[PDB]
Amino acid sequence: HMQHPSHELLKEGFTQHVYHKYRRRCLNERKRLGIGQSQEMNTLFRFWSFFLRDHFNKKMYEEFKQLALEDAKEGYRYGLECLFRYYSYGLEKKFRLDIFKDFQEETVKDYEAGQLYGLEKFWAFLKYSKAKNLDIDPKLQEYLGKF
Ligand SMILES: CN1CN([C@@H]2O[C@H](COP(=O)(O)OP(=O)(O)OP(=O)(O)O)[C@@H](O)[C@H]2O)c2nc(N)[nH]c(=O)c21
Repeated sequence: HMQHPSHELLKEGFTQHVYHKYRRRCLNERKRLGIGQSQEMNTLFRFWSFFLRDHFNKKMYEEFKQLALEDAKEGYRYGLECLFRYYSYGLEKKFRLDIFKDFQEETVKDYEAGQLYGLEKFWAFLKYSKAKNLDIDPKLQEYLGKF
């Protein structure tokens, strides 16, 4: 009875009706309380991080990425941490060429912002994934070399 919506939606479990109401409440809280001030919004970031690993959808991924980056620019990094976990674990489970390009792009940005959370997640993807013949950004290769 006390199931959080994100827990219900992540069960083998997702319906549009439950997700619509949940997403709307989270976004409304982010708008009212402010970026980085809503713990409900944090549960939505976490939901996306896991849900997209098994049920990718382009528009949901794009919203996740956009809001995670907006939060991170203001200094609130949980969304982006969730996004890097999605990249590293999600692309290991099923490689996606377009999403991998985004993974490289956001890792480069994160490293150039003086963070290493993203770079470690990219390194981890390379250590765990069976993907071969990756076309890795030569600047990212330099960053990984020092890691
Ligand atoms: C199980 N893990 C762990 N991991 C990433 O790998 C990095 C190092 O964590 P770890 O591999 O769990 O350390 P590990 O040596 O296994 O733990 P321990 O030394 O206690 O035995 C973390 O950035 C973490 O997010 C992973 N990354 C991907 N893509 N897939 C995975 O299954 C895993």
